[PDB]
Amino acid sequence: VPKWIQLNNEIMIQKDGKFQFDKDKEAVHSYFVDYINQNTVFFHNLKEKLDYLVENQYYEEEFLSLYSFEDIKEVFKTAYAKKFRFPSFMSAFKFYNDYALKTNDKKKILERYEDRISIVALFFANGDTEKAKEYVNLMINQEYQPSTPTFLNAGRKRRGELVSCFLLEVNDSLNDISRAIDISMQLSKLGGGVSLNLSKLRAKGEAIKDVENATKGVVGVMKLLDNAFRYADQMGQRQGSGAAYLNIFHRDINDFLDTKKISADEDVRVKTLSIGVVIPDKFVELAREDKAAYVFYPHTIYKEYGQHMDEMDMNEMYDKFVDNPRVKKEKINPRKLLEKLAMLRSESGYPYIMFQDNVNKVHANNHISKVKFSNLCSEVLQASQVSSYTDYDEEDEIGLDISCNLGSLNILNVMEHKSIEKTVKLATDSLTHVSETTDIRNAPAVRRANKAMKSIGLGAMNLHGYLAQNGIAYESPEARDFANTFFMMVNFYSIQRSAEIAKEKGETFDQYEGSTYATGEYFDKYVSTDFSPKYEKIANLFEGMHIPTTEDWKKLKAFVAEHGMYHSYRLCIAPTGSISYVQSSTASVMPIMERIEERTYGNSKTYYPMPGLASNNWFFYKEAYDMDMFKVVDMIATIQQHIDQGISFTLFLKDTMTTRDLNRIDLYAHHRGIKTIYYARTK
Amino acid sequence: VPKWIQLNNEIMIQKDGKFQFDKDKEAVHSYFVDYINQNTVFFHNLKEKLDYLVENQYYEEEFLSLYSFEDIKEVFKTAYAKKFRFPSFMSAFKFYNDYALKTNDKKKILERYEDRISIVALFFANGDTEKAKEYVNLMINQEYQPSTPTFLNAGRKRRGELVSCFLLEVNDSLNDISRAIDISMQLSKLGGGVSLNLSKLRAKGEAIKDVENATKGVVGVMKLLDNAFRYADQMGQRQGSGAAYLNIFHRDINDFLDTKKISADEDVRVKTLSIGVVIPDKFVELAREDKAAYVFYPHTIYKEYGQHMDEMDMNEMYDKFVDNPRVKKEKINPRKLLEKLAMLRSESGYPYIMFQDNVNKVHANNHISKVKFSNLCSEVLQASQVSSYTDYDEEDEIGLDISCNLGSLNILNVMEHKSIEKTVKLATDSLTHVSETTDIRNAPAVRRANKAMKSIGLGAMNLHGYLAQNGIAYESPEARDFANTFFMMVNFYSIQRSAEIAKEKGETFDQYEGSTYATGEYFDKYVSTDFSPKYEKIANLFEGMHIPTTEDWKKLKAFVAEHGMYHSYRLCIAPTGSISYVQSSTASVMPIMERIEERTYGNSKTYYPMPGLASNNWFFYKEAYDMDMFKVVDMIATIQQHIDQGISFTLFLKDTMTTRDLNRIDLYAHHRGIKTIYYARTK
Amino acid sequence: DFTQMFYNQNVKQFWLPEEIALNGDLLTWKYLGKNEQDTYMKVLAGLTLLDTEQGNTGMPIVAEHVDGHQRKAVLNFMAMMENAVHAKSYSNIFMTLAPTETINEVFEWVKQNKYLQKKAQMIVGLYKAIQKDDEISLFKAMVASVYLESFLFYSGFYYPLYFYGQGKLMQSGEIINLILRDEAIHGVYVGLLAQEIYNKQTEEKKAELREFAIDLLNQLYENELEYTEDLYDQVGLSHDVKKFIRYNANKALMNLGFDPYFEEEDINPIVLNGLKATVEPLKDDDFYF
Amino acid sequence: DFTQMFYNQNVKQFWLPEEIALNGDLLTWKYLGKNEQDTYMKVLAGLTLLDTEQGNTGMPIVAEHVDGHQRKAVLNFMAMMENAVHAKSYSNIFMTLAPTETINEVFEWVKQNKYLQKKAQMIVGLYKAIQKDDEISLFKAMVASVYLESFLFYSGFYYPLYFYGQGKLMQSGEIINLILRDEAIHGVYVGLLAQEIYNKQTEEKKAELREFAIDLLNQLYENELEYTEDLYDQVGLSHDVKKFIRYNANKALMNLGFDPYFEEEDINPIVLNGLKATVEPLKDDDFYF
Ligand SMILES: Cc1cn([C@H]2C[C@H](O)[C@@H](COP(=O)(O)OP(=O)(O)OP(=O)(O)O)O2)c(=O)[nH]c1=O
Ligand SMILES: Nc1nc2c(ncn2[C@H]2C[C@H](O)[C@@H](COP(=O)(O)OP(=O)(O)O)O2)c(=O)[nH]1
Ligand SMILES: Nc1nc2c(ncn2[C@H]2C[C@H](O)[C@@H](COP(=O)(O)OP(=O)(O)O)O2)c(=O)[nH]1
Ligand SMILES: [Mg+2]
Ligand SMILES: [Mg+2]
Ligand SMILES: [Mn+2]
Ligand SMILES: [Mn+2]
Ligand SMILES: [Mn+2]
Ligand SMILES: [Mn+2]
Repeated sequence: VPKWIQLNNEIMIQKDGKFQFDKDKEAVHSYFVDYINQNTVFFHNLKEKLDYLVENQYYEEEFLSLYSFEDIKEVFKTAYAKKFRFPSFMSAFKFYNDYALKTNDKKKILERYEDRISIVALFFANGDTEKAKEYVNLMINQEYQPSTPTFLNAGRKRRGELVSCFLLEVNDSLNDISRAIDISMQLSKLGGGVSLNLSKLRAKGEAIKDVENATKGVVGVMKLLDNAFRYADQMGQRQGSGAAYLNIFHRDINDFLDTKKISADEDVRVKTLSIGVVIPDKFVELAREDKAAYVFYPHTIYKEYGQHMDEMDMNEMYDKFVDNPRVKKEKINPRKLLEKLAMLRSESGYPYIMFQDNVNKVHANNHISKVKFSNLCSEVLQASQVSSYTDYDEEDEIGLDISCNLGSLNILNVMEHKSIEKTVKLATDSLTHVSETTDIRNAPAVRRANKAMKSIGLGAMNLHGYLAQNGIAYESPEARDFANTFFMMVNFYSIQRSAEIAKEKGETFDQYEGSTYATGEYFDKYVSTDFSPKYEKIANLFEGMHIPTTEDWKKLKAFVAEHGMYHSYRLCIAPTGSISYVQSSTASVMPIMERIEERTYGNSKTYYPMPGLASNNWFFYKEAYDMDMFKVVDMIATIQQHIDQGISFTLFLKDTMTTRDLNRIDLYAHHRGIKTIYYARTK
Repeated sequence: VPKWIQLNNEIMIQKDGKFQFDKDKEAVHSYFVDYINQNTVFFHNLKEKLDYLVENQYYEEEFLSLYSFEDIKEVFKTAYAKKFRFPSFMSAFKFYNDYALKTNDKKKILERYEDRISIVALFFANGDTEKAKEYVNLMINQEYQPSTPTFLNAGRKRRGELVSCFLLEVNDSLNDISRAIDISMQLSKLGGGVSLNLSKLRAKGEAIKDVENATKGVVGVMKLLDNAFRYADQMGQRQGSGAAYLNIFHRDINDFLDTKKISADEDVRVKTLSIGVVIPDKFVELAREDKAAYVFYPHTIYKEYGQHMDEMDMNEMYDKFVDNPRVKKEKINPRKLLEKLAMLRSESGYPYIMFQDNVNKVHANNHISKVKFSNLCSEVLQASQVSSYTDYDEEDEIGLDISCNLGSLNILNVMEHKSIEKTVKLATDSLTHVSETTDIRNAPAVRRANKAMKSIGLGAMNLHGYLAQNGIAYESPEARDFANTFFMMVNFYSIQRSAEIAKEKGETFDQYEGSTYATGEYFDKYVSTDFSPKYEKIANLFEGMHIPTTEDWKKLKAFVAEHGMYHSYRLCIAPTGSISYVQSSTASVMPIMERIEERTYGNSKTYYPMPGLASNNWFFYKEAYDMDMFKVVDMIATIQQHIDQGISFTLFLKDTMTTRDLNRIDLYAHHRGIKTIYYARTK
Repeated sequence: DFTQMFYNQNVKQFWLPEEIALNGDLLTWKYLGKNEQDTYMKVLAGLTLLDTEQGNTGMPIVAEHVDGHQRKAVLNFMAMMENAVHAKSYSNIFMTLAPTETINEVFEWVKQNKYLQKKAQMIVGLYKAIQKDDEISLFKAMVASVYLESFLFYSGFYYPLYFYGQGKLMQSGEIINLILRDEAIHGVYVGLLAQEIYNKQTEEKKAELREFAIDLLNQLYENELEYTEDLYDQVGLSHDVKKFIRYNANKALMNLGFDPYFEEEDINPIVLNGLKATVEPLKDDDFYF
Repeated sequence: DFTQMFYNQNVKQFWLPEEIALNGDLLTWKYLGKNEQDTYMKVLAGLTLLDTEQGNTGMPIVAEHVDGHQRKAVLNFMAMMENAVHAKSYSNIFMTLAPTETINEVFEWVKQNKYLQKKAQMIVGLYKAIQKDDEISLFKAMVASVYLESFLFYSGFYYPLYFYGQGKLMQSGEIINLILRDEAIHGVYVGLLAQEIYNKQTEEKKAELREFAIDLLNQLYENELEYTEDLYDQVGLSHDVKKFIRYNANKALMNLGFDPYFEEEDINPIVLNGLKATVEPLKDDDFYF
């Protein structure tokens, strides 16, 4: 047995009635001095290391050529001056197993944490030495963490894309379905997760050029996409991951949900394709009144009105669709559909739930389009325009397919350094650079929307870690007060950085003038309501850091109106799965699942205590399953009001609660303004 | 029970020790008088019928506008002047159930046999009244039958494509694989069977741009294509049919064959994708000498030589592949692979066997490309060039994808009319017209090859019917003598008509100058060997008809050298599945499976004696299973020497025959020059 | 050619009564009229009584006389499903919908009922007449068994399927659908065993066995018509039930390798909504001609 | 007082050999000596024979003669396990570990092995001697069945358990443990039915029944000794196995309500080491907060 995992297993050996948490420091120390320093390739000087990495196709020469080697040396000194030490064995293990650069035979280790951070910083700065040093300070302090694609591939030659979330709109045509399959395989080949909207596709039993009952529905396209994602699996190390989204008023909604039932046949069930359901407020209203709802055939609506069903307002056109004789509709029970959704989430965790009117009542770019679906992680909520892929000889009408670059602030380290403003602005700059350097040459709509919208996603993690290490319960009102103030400040500084970038570059995102930022309606609650902490305990947490007031928000609103905004979307809180270990942080803003996390890697068993877990804060690290989901919904809704995109909201359910409890949680989330619900995890 | 169904069922009732074959005339008469004349929409004049058909979106006004109504009336007069009578109930039933035009609700009948033939002839002539009358005489005499797509769809507004066989080359790239899936779905949407060459795709466990062992091989593409064909199910009317071809020296050949095993896993098995194996002479030579053979990874060969493995001659390059250390290969037993092929064909009828060197040793367009694979019916053998479908922004390199137009001579009716020359030339003209009027907007390589090659397929049928009705056994040497003479005449007159069309239009097919027609090497066996019948009985069958001699072939060779050749390919003998009933003919050049055909339509069972079956010729209608497959191979090889493309050669096997017997039949077919083997049908 | 395949299909269809919660049926049961509740009870008791004969006698007697270890195992599995799964499932449905005294009375009534008794005793009579080492008597019993599995149950199954297709009594309807799915495969399997015996007979003996099968079908069918009117006239469904009986009679005949007896009819849409030759190596000289 | 709990236990123990992947045993099997593999194959073949007859004959015949639908359901379920699950599992093991010729040879070996034929003759003879309504013939067959369940299997079970306990052939061993878990409850259940019949007798009759049981046990025991030596001498384990079968003979006697007959001995310690979410409808008040 390895010495470091033997030391790491001494955490669970209870001495004097307490877990031996200090063993993990010894575990990581042994891990380093027995595996990492031995397996690390060491060079005489940094020049030899950089030459070796560039020559043997490990790095990219173009980005390293913008700095003189003295500047690169200064950046590397800045990284190593911090003398960063991983606080736990899991942090270092995850870094050196997932993100650290290794030789071509996966034998030795080329990059340390400082080397990877310096390379990512030099990639971000794009020739600026001082900016590279600022990025080095930001990441070595672990105040900001670039997403797994960016952190893993920044500055590497044989790399995937820096963006891994893509959202595709599929038009109701065979040419568009073929192009969707092709683009899904191309983006899965790049390593990205692809989400597809299947609402515009006509339902099963619709006509294809005046021959009736000809269309196979969205389930045939679902099978096509599932096999396309199985094919594009990247060696199978990380198999192709796709998501399909359907509006709840689509006629194929029941067959769409039946693809996830355990008793589904092999000719229907999809395995590699996640599913999400978009629920307008009309459906919730119909279920609330116990009235008879109707699902509609999309092609009939398109023929009658000239627009797709999901491109229309259901809360204003549902009655017109029902009364229209030329529109084909099927009678359903909305409460039965809700119960089926709850049962499916209990048994499989699917579908993702998107509350469409919750997304679009605060959506800043409804003039471009309404948000019709989310991503595979169920947190990207941006306007999309469907493309019109025509025959081979004809030109294609390219729409807007969503993609944003992810990045997470570490709430604990940002709050410790009292650097919300600087971290948010530097992270915004880095995400802007990642957006500018991303060029997808096989997804035309993704390319066009990346160039036009310039959308970024700046998330946060370690919310529960910060609260538990500060003696604040996750369900407590003080926690929600802190989240309100913190994320209002993050929104303020992200908007300020976006406006400053627009002023410097002299350009805004496409169709900015129709957005709520341009009209000033976005800033109404910020110029009217003060978001300063209401509790003295929380107010001391922000001591030494300026909290923008209503006057500051009015000044920012004037600044945005006079200079514009560079990013259509700025903030989205992703799950942040594996980078949370490296940053020694709790995953996303969701509460922790286990206080001490037990994992098996190969034939070795190792345990990961939550960051900062001890006996003085053992009960503040309350597990997500033991807490009220209503209070978690309250917390996420408090955070969501400052996030322009969505939050990957996982529901943590006990075995005792029924499907009615899950439905109640979903309805309370819809009532409280939750935009999306990610997973129904059951213990 | 219908009266005609009862009358047709009285055939099996044996009266005086003989079947009541005359009951089928009563059966068809009752069928007509009781159902067809009742359900046939009648109009006061032909003008009213034509106006109703064009204005109700049944016909195309474009082709009918090319004639004055007087010309159309005279064409219809010519069709009805013959007073054509269906000899059997099954002929009329098949026509009025598959090809006759029905109302939009499929309740009444708009088109009689004469109406359908007149419309097809008017579409063929393209404005010529005398040509339309000639086509009417050719088809109402049932000397020439246009293929099911052409006969069914010609002159129809809501029609599918007139071509139903397509052959696509798939390049070793994700872009090309996605484009192949798209084109397969587009062509299956049109109702055409699609054949895909998978030999260029790199095998399983190959490197994808420095990531070794990352390719799923040809089986992942096979699953993608199977789901693509299942989705593109011809508007839910007829199941989507596709074929995949792999070279026997491809590394994935065993995985390719395992997709058809009865015990195949659901993640390997393909349901709607037929498979064909391409076998060069090198494999047969290795199996003959029992030397252990090698299957090669195609991408290693492409990297080493810059050419695809299937683009190179295996006979000369096999030793270089084996001796090359940079070419990856695995040892196989060629005899074990042959036994596996025979076992698979016994179990499921798959794969098709294409003898690569048998095709290419007589191929007239080897300069353009070698024939690498066949169609879904295993008779189309044409040169193909793979397309290089690049990224979306880049320009694609369009190659040549095979698609030929099918037509069948009725050997009995052509022979009784002594009109081999006239029928062959008119059929060539009609197939040329179908080729010119075909434009496919979503298969650029298919469209380019249709425009450039101008290839047609003129088949034959009713060989066994003609022989049995003339007192000639199918396995007899006299039958092979007749086939030799008849198909030599067919080839002569097809070449003459093609050269005449080239002279009239002043243009040949693309890259004709490199063909064996241009160099005269094609005509060597025709200017050196006499193909007149060697039997007095057979020579009497051709009385009143000039059989081309050696001097006639020399004159044709000079004419082709002077004026060129319009069609790269002219003759291919398709199975002719359903049009054989309408023509009262035996299917293709194959012998009859059963003397009397027992089939069930709806809840009523039907009986179909073979055309011309009686007491005198009962034993000349020997069933195919009772026949010696070696003699059938001899017959098909006699025909194959005059057919430039292949022949759909079905093996009719008994249950008692072994795997060794099927292998012996395949090896004798290879020895005798058989190009393709279609099906292994076991009784 | 078929026993291992049926083994697989049988064991993968395994289920238990406890899997379906029955109590939620009381929310639609309370809204049915007296005639509907009466018909349902009587139909249910009919199915229960017939299925008990199949579990105690029909399947075990066939398993006893059939030769072959693998066939005996499949037949044992089917007998187990009758006795351990189906019988408990019918009891569970009854106990949920009726009080103990009502159950006892319905079974007393159906036990005395002329049309139920006629068919039950006709089938049991053929099982009792099987003689050791006599394949003709075994075949006759197999025909009786197929007629029960694939035909006689269906005048009964109609009603639960009719409710199930309307959204009524969904829990018990789900149970009935699982039972019916088992009886379908039982009928097909026993049918193949009967065809095996039939195919070993002379042409004269075959014609005689066909006459037996058709004569038996006729007797059972005429009694089914009376059984049907007796139960379904009070709820106005007999015409449609009769179509369903004939359709299932045709399936039973096809299971026995015989032609359909009745003309094809459409079925009530509500009920529809409820519903290697020989490997030989190449030994050289086969490549030379 | 017991059938319902046995019914529940039997159905909750339901399993199929396909649930256990066997390719993991491939290497530990390859590594055994030829003597060890031979004994192992033969041991499992002897078990297969016993389960074949217990499933085809023993359990169905006892089911036929025992009164009560629930008792019959338990016995029918046990019968299914014998031939549809247990006997078949051995073929799964054989098909994984052995080539077809070795499999063919071992089944030929069961047919000609005199000890295996003798034990089958004796046990099946008693099953086929049961007379309707004759409780004494039934008791005798139930004693035979308990001796098969709780004694005779154990000369076979020893070897898979012996390997399992050393960490060898653990997937096959997992199957065998599941089979053994079933037979233990089968032996107890049949034992309780036998005791019911025994307890109805006069003291004089009881004395004769004990004589029958002990004479039968001794006769089976003497044959099993010779069988054990024949199989285990080549692997050096005959004396150890003999101690194990005596241990289990005492358990069989106890299942029949009789005192242990053999003295206690130390058994090889290796062999000892070898041993949806609830659906609740939404209320109107659930939509307001
Ligand atoms: C061709 C084809 C289409 N479809 C469905 C999927 C598409 O969403 C939908 C549109 O097909 P289209 O490609 O748009 O077919 P079309 O343009 O000829 O028909 P229309 O005039 O009505 O637009 O039909 C199938 O389900 N199966 C098929 O084979
Ligand atoms: N020598 C050396 N330095 C490395 C390597 N990887 C990262 N570094 C960092 C450590 C220092 O902060 C920086 C400069 O190291 P160096 O080139 O040895 O310079 P110096 O120590 O002579 O100033 O580069 C490495 O492999 N070798
Ligand atoms: N009248 C009529 N003729 C039909 C129809 N379908 C095909 N025909 C053919 C029959 C004749 O050969 C031809 C002309 O028919 P017509 O218009 O009645 O001609 P005429 O005999 O009055 O000059 O059209 C049809 O529906 N009606
Ligand atoms: Mg369209
Ligand atoms: Mg490539
Ligand atoms: Mn039953
Ligand atoms: Mn049954
Ligand atoms: Mn057993
Ligand atoms: Mn047992």
